[PDB]
Amino acid sequence: GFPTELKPGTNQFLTTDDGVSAPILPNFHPTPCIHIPGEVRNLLELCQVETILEVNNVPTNATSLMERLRFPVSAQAGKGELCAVFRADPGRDGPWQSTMLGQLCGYYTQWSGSLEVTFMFTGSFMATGKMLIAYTPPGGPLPKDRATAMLGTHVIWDFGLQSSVTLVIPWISNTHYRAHARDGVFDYYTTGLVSIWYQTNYVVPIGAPNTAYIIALAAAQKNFTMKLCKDTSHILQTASIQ
Amino acid sequence: GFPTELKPGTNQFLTTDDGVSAPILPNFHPTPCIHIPGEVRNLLELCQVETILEVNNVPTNATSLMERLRFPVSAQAGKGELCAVFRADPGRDGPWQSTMLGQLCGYYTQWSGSLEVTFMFTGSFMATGKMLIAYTPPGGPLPKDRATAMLGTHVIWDFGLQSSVTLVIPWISNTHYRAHARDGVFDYYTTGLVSIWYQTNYVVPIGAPNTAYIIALAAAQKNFTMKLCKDTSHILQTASIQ
Amino acid sequence: GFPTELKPGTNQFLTTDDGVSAPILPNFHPTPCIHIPGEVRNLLELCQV
Amino acid sequence: ATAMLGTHVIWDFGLQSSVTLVIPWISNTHYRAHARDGVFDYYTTGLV
Amino acid sequence: SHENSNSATEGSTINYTTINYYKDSYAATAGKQSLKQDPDKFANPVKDIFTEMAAPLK
Amino acid sequence: SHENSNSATEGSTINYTTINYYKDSYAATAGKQSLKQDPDKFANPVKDIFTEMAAPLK
Amino acid sequence: KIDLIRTLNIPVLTVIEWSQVHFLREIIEAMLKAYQQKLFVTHTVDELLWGY
Amino acid sequence: SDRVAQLTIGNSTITTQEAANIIVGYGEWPSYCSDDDATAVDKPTRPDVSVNRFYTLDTKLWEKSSKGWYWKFPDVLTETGVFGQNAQFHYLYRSGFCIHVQCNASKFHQGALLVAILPEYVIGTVAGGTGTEDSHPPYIQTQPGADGFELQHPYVLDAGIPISQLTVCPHQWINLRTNNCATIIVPYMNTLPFDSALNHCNFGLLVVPISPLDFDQGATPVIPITITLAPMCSEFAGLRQAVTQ
Amino acid sequence: GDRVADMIESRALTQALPAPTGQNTQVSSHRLDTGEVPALQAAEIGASSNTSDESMIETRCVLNSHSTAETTLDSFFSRAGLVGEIDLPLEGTTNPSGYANWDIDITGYAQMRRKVELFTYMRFDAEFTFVACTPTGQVVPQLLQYMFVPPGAPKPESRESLAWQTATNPSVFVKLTDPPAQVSVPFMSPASAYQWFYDGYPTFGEHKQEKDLEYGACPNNMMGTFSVRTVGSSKSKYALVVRIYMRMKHVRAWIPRPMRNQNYLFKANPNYAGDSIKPTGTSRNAITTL
Amino acid sequence: EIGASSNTSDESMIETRCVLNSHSTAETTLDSFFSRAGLVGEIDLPLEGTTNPSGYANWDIDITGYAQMRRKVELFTYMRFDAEFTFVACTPTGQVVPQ
Amino acid sequence: LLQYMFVPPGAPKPESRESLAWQTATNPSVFVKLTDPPAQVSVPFMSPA
Ligand SMILES: *[C@@H]1O[C@H](CO)[C@@H](O[C@@H]2O[C@H](CO)[C@@H](O[C@@H]3O[C@H](CO[C@H]4O[C@H](CO[C@H]5O[C@H](CO)[C@@H](O)[C@H](O)[C@@H]5O[C@H]5O[C@H](CO)[C@@H](O)[C@H](O)[C@@H]5O)[C@@H](O)[C@H](O[C@H]5O[C@H](CO)[C@@H](O)[C@H](O)[C@@H]5O[C@H]5O[C@H](CO)[C@@H](O)[C@H](O)[C@@H]5O)[C@@H]4O)[C@@H](O)[C@H](O[C@H]4O[C@H](CO)[C@@H](O)[C@H](O)[C@@H]4O[C@H]4O[C@H](CO)[C@@H](O)[C@H](O)[C@@H]4O[C@H]4O[C@H](CO)[C@@H](O)[C@H](O)[C@@H]4O)[C@@H]3O)[C@H](O)[C@H]2NC(C)=O)[C@H](O)[C@H]1NC(C)=O
Ligand SMILES: *[C@@H]1O[C@H](CO)[C@@H](O[C@@H]2O[C@H](CO)[C@@H](O[C@@H]3O[C@H](CO)[C@@H](O)[C@H](O[C@H]4O[C@H](CO)[C@@H](O)[C@H](O)[C@@H]4O)[C@@H]3O)[C@H](O)[C@H]2NC(C)=O)[C@H](O)[C@H]1NC(C)=O
Ligand SMILES: CCO/N=C/c1ccc(OCC[C@@H](C)CCN2CCN(c3ccnc(N)c3)C2=O)cc1
Ligand SMILES: CCO/N=C/c1ccc(OCC[C@@H](C)CCN2CCN(c3ccnc(N)c3)C2=O)cc1
Repeated sequence: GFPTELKPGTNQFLTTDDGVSAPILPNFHPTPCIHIPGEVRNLLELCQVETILEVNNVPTNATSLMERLRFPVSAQAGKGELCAVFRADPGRDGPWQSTMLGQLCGYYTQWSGSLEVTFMFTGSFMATGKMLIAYTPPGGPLPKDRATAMLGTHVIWDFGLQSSVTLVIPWISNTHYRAHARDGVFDYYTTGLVSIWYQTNYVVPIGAPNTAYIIALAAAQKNFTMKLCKDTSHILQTASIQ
Repeated sequence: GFPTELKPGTNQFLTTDDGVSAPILPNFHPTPCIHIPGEVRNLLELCQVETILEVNNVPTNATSLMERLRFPVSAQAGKGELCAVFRADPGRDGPWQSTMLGQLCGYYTQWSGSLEVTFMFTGSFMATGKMLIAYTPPGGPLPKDRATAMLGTHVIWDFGLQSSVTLVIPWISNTHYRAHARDGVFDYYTTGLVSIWYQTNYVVPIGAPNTAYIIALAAAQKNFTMKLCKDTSHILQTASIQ
Repeated sequence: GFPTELKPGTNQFLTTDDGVSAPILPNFHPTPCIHIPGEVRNLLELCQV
Repeated sequence: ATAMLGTHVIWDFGLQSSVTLVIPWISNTHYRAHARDGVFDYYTTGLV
Repeated sequence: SHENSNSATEGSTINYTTINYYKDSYAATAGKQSLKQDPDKFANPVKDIFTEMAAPLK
Repeated sequence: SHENSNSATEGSTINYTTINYYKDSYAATAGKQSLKQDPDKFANPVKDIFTEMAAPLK
Repeated sequence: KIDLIRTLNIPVLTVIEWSQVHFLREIIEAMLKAYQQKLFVTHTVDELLWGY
Repeated sequence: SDRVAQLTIGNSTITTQEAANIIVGYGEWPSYCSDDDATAVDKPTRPDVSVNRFYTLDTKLWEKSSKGWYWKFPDVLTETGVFGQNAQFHYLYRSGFCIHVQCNASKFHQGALLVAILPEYVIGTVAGGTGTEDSHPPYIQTQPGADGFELQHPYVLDAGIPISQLTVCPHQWINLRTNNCATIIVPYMNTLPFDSALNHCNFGLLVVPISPLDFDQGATPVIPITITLAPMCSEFAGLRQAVTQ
Repeated sequence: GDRVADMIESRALTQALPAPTGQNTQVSSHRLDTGEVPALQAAEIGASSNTSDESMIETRCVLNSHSTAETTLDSFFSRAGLVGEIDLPLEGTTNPSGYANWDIDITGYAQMRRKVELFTYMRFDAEFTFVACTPTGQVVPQLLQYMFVPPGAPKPESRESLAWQTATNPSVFVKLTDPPAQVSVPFMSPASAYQWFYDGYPTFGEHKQEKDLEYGACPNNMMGTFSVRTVGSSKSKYALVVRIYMRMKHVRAWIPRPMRNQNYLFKANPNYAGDSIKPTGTSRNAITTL
Repeated sequence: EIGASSNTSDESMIETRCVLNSHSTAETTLDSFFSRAGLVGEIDLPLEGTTNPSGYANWDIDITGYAQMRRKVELFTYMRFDAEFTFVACTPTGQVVPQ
Repeated sequence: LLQYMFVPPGAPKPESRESLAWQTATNPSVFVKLTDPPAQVSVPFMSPA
C-alpha cells in the first residue's frame, strides 16, 4: 500500500487533543434547538457581572455565615479610622473566592485587565458620611493611617441618592498577564491592597440606627482576559459520590 | 480504510527530526512580544565580536588566573626575540578556548573562513616599539628566528595613537571546510602558527614602566561559516546537579 | 483520525526499496562540488574500455 | 554627591585648556537686586 | 464535503473550521468558534439602558 | 490553512515554510527561517560609524 | 537561657579590627554600613557564652 | 573630532577631550514605551529634566593589585535625587542609561580597564568553598547600591562566566595611553515593558582592570575611577507611598 | 491650550541585511599609500574591527557559496536534549508509592542548560517527549498517566488521588509498549520571554539571610509541575524511569552573554566551586613554545 | 439596586494612556473550556468479589459521579453538546493484558 | 530499549553506559526498542572535501 511511517506520539491518549473519532450512530439527526433565553457564548460574560465580594470573611460558624457578605460602618468618635481592608487579587485565597470573577479565574492560570469593586451602602436614608476607598499598588505595604493610603489610587465616596460607588482597580503591572498570587515567590504577582477609610464620619439623627452595613460587589472590566486553562484549586469531593 | 504500509523507521524517536506533535492546549494565544533590544538572528553575529584571546595560557593557580588574559613585552637587549606564539586554530585545546569564536565553534564539527586576531597595546603613552606578528601557514614548523617567520603572512605593527592592530589570519586551506585539529591524523586540519617577534625593541624614557602588556582580542571575518552541529567537548557536570 | 488500513508488507526491511527516511541533521548544506575529472555516469562506460 | 545634584560641568584637562561654567538665570523674579546680608539675601544667586 | 447536518452546533449563520472524515457532522473536530460576546444581557439587562456618564436615578 | 496565530515566532513580515496539521500554530514544524543577520549591532555598535580605511581616532 | 545580659558586641568590634589590618576590608565595611548594627546588644547567657 | 566630546542632558553636562567614542548598546537608543508594548493603564509620569541628569556617584581608588568592581543598575540611584524619590513612590519604572566612567592618568602611567555592561548579572557564591553547600549571596553583594562592590574572583565574575568573553556585551576599554573615559549608552532591556525599581536590577556595570596599573615611584599613586550615569527617557507609573527596599 | 514653546517640541542604528552565504572575497592588489590605514584599529572604542581580508593581503576572487543556515537559532536549538528524569521505584525512599511530581525546571542537566544560558531572554515553543522504561531498559506492559499541573492547580498527593481526574488539565495516557509520548508546548510565560537569569528578588520587603532562597527565582519562569503516576489502585509491579527530552522550535533569543566555564552545582543559581576554580582552557609550560 | 453591573470604565476614574489591548479572548470560549476529557465513569470487573463477580457490568450513563467534570458543567443549567468518549482499560495494578 | 547516537569528530565519546554524553543536547540520537521495525535514518554528504 501507501508508504507511511509512524512517528512518536503514536497510540497515546492526550486529553486535550481535538481529533475526529468514529460516530456510534450513522446519520442520526438530533433534536432541533429552540430559542432558549440567556445563551452564553464566552465565559467573559460571566466575569463582568457584579457579584457579592465577601470582605468580612471573619465569621466561620454555620449560624453566622450570612454575616460574611457585608461589613459594618458606624459612628466613629474620631479622625480617619480604618473600616476594612482586603487583598485586591482574584486568585489569592480570601475575599475573592465568593465572586464568580474569582471562581472562573480559578480555572485559568493567568489573568489580565482592570477589575471593578462596587460598594452599596445599605444604611438608612438620613444617615450620611464620606468614605475613602484607596487602592494601593503592589510593593506598598498595608497603610498605617489615612494620609498614606491617600497617596495611591483612591475614590472619595459620598453617601447619597445614588447609593453605590465603583472603585475601579486599574491594571497596573510589570507584566502583560499575571498568575495567581500565593505566598512565596508567587507573591511576585500580587495586585495590591484595597483599604477603606472613614473620611469624615457616619452621622445620623436621633432615631436612626447608628450601625450600617456596606455590601461589596465585584466584577471585571471589559479589558479582562484569561488564558491557559487549568483545574481549580478546591476539589469538591472527599469519598465516593454515592 | 485507506491502504497504508508502515515502512522502516517506524516508532523511533530521532532527537533531530522536525515533526508535528499534538498541542497540549487548544487555542492558546501566548503573550505578545515586546521590542527587547539586541535580538540574535544567527550565531554568526557572535563569532564576529572581538573577544579576549588568552595567549598567555601558562599560569594555572586560582590567585593568578587573571594573568592569562595578557602577555608581557619588555625592553629587550638584543635583536628580534620571540615574544609569544600560539596555535591559530579555534578548535584545538589552547588559547582559543576562552573566546566565543572558539566556544561556539565547539558546537560545530567543521568551520571555514578567515579569522582575525587583534592586539591592543596597553603600555604607557611614551613607550614605543615595533612588533612583527607573523602567521605561518600549515606544514611550516615553529620558526626558529625572526628571519624565517618573516617569510609567511605577517604584519609590522607600530605602537602609536591608534593602539591596536589586526592580524588577519587568511583562509589558506586545501579543503573547503576544516574540522577541529587535534593530535593524530586530525592534525591534517591544522591552521598554522601565529608568532610574535620584536622587530626593533620596546624603548621607554626614564620614568616609564619598562614592562608593558598586550591584550590579544580575536574574532572571525564575515566569510566565516560553520556546519554539522555537534555537542561540545567539555561536559560541565560531575555529579547530580542538586 | 483519518482511517488507514495497514496492508501486508508492513514493518519489513527490504534492502532495495527506495524510500524516504528521516534526516539526522536539519538544514545541513554539504560541501559544494568541484569539477573533478573523469566522472562516471553509467557503468557502460567501463564495459567499453 | 550633593553638589552633583545641581547644575554642574565635568571639566577635563586637555589641549583646550579652559571650560566655561555657565551660571544660568534661575530666579523667582525678572530682575534681582544686590544680595547682602539680611532681608536682601532674598536676591542671592547661589553658590559655585 | 457531502456530510449530514448532525452537529449539535447548527443554528448560526457562519460555519466553523472543523475537519471531518466521516459522513456525520457530530464526529467532526471541535474547531474554532466565533469570538462574539454579548455581556449586556448579563451585565445590564435593564429595560431603558442608561449611560455611564449620567446618574442612574435621575 | 485556517489556523490560529499561536506560534512564538509571530512578529516578522514574512511567514515560514512550516507544515501543520492541528489548528494551533505552535504545534507546527520548526521550518526554515530567514537568513538575515545583523552583525553591526554586536560588532560595531558605535554612534558615528567610522569606516575601515580611515584611522579610527582622527 | 532567659537571663538577658547587655554588654558590648564583640563580633562587630572584631571585624572592625579586621578592617584595620586589611583582612577583608571592603567586604566588612560594606556589611556594617548597609546593615546598620548595634555596638551594645542584649542576648541570653547561653547564647553569649556557648555560641550564637 | 572623536577624541573630544560633550554630553549634555538635563541640567548637567560633562566635557571630555580625550574620549574614545560613544557606543550605543545593541545599536539602539533608549526610547519611551509605545502603546503596542504597554500593559499598565494609568498615565505614566515623565519628569524629563529632573531625573535625566548625570549623577556622579562614587570614587574607587585603583591601585596595582585591584580586582574589579560592579554596580547594579538602577539600584545605584534609588537613594539619590529626584530619581530616587520617583522610584520609591512609583511601583513601575523604565529608563535607559548613559554611563560615563572617568579614569585619568598621566602620560607615564599605564594599564587598561574593561568597563562593560551585562544584563541580568546574577551573582553566585563560592558554594562553601568545596562546592557542596547551597549558599546564596547576601543582600549587599546582590545590590550594593551607590557604594559599589568589589569582585572576589574576577576571572569568573562571581557568576561562573569567564571575563575573557565579557567583551560580547556592550563595552569599551580605558587604557591610559589613549583615552580617559568611556561612554556606554544602554537602552531599557527587560522582557516586560515596565518593572519594579527596588527588586529587579536590569544590568550590572563591570569595571575590571585587566592589564594592571603600573607607574614608576615618584608619580601620583592615587588614580581614582568615578562613574557618572544619566537615566535617559525615564518614566514611572503606579503611585503609592514610599517604600525603601 | 498653551503659549509655551517647550512642550510642543517635546530608532535603530543597524539594518539587518540578508546574508544567505558568507561574503565573497574580491580581488585586491598591493597598495603603497599613506594617509589611510586599514590595519591600525582602535580596540578601546569597543567595536569589533572592520578590517577585511583584501586590505591586508593580495587576495583572489573567491565566490563563497558556504551557507549560513546551520548556524541559525532554529538549527542550533531544535535538538531534543535530556532535561528531566523521573524515578518511580518499587520500594525505596524517593517516591515509593508510584507517583512523582517533577516541577518543570530544565536547568537540571548541563548540556541543554549550557546552550540556553548563552542567551539571557529566550522565547520558544517546545515539544516534550517522554521516553519511559524499566531501569534495566526493557519495556513492560504498564499504563502511565502524565499530567501537567499549572501554577495554582492542585498537586496530586498520592497515586489514588482526586486530582488525577484531569477535568481541565491536559493529560497523556500512554503505555510503555507504545512509542514515546510526544506533545508540543506553547510559550506559556506571562512575560514576553523566558529569562534564564533574573538578577533580583520576586517579593518586596526586607531581605534577610533566611529568605535569600528567593534570589534569582522569577515567577515568570517557573511554569508549574509535571506529575506522573502508574494508573491503578494497587501498586504496579514494575520499577520505572521516565526520561524527558525537549527540543525547542520557533525560537527567538535576545541578549547574548558569556558561556559557563565552571561546573554547575545547583539548579536556578550560578553557584560555582570556590577552591576549584579551574581555568577555562588547557595550559602549557611556557608561552614561547607550543 | 438597579441590578445592573456597573458600566463605569477605566478612563472616567483615572488618567489613562493609550493601551492597544491585543489579549485574545479565545481561551475562554465554551469550546475551549469544556473540550477536555475528564473522568466521568469507572467500571470494575474483578475476578472474585461482590461487585460484578461474573465479568459484566452495567454502568448507566450519568456523568455526575465525579466532581471535577460535574463542577464545571453545573455552572450552566442547559447544555447542548456532542461528546467523544474514550475507554481506557487496564488491570488494577495498571498493566495491560491480552484480553 | 536502545539509544543510538552519532558522535562527530570532536564531540565527547561516551565512556560508559551511564555517562553524561548520552544526554544528546546537540548530537542526533535515535531511541528505538527492539519490538519496533529497524530504525532507518538518512545521512547527508558530511565530508569536508
Ligand atoms: C594587640 O595586638 C594586635 C596584634 O599585633 C594589634 O593589631 C595590630 O593593629 C595595628 C593597628 O591597625 C596594625 O598596624 C597597622 O597595619 C596596617 C595594615 O598593614 C597590613 O596591610 C597592608 C595592606 O597592603 C595592601 O596595600 C598595599 C599597598 O599599600 C598592597 O601592596 C597590598 O597588596 C595590599 O593590597 C590589598 O589590600 C588593599 C586594601 O585597600 C586592596 O585594595 C587590594 O585589592 C589588596 O587585596 C599590608 O601591605 C601590610 O604588609 C606588611 O607586612 C608584610 C609582612 O608579610 C610585609 O611584607 C609588608 O611589606 C608590610 O610591612 C610594611 O608595611 C607596614 C604598613 O603596612 C609597616 O607597619 C611595616 O613595618 C612594614 O614597613 C600589612 O599586612 C598598616 O596600614 C598600618 O600602617 C600605618 O600606621 C603606622 C603606625 O600606626 C604608620 O607607621 C604607617 O606608615 C601607616 O600609616 C599610613 O597609613 C594610614 C592609615 O592607612 C594613613 O592614614 C597614613 O597617612 C599613612 O599613609 C602614609 O604613609 C604611607 C607609607 O606607609 C604612604 O604610602 C601613604 O601615601 C601616606 O603618605 C599599621 O601598621 C597591625 O597590623 C596589627 N597587627 C598585625 C600583626 O597586623 C593591636 O593593635 C594590639 N592592640 C593594641 C590596643 O595596640
Ligand atoms: C541587664 O540590664 C538590662 C537593661 O538595663 C535588662 O534588660 C531588660 O530587662 C527587663 C526585665 O527582664 C525586660 O523587660 C521585660 O520585657 C519583656 C518583653 O516584652 C516583657 O514581657 C516583660 O514584662 C513583664 O514585666 C514585669 C516583670 O518585670 C511583670 O510584672 C509583667 O507582668 C511582665 O510579665 C518585661 O518588661 C527588658 O525587655 C530588658 N531590656 C532589654 C533591652 O533587653 C536585663 O534584664 C539586665 N540583666 C540582668 C541579669 O539583670
Ligand atoms: C500531558 C501534558 O503534557 N505536558 C507536558 C508539558 C511539558 C512542558 C511544560 O512546560 C515546559 C516549560 C519549558 C518549555 C520551559 C522551562 N523553563 C522556562 C525558563 N526556565 C527557567 C528559567 C530560569 N531558571 C530556571 N531554573 C528555569 C525554565 O526552566 C508543560 C507541560
Ligand atoms: C460501543 C458504543 O459506545 N457508546 C458510547 C457511549 C457513550 C456515551 C453515551 O451517552 C453519553 C451521554 C452523555 C453525553 C450525557 C450524560 N448526561 C446528560 C445530562 N446528564 C445528567 C443530567 C442531570 N442529572 C444527571 N445525573 C445527569 C447526564 O448524565 C452513549 C454511548
